Amino acid sequence: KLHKEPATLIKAIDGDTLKVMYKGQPMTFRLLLVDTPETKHPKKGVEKYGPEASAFTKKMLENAKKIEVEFDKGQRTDKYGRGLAYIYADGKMVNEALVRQGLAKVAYVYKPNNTHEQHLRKSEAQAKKEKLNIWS
Repeated sequence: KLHKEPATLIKAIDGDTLKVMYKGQPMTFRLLLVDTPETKHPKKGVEKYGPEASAFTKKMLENAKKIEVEFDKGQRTDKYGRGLAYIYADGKMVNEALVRQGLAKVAYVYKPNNTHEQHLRKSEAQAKKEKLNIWS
């Protein structure tokens, strides 16, 4: 059973990565299950819809009253020390909002961190069917 925990925005870094104050410490979070185009991609740098994905996550988190983090049932950090979570702005899941707008694809999924996988896949199918952004 997953639960939401409160957090405080520090700074949105990219479409898929946000720095947040969690249990009293600054920590970088990577959004579970989604791949956004990147503005600071390691080899590629600035990719198409990268700035759009970045602005969308930024606006959503910065304008929220309440930001919450929800860990999945598996590992809670990746190999770079980033928290792996679903992030909610005023009760809306950011991870889902991105996929629903055609600003992210559903990532390759690693069990047991796959709880909302079906839900995200459905939004992705909708965004493809609507030909939004990445899908047009």
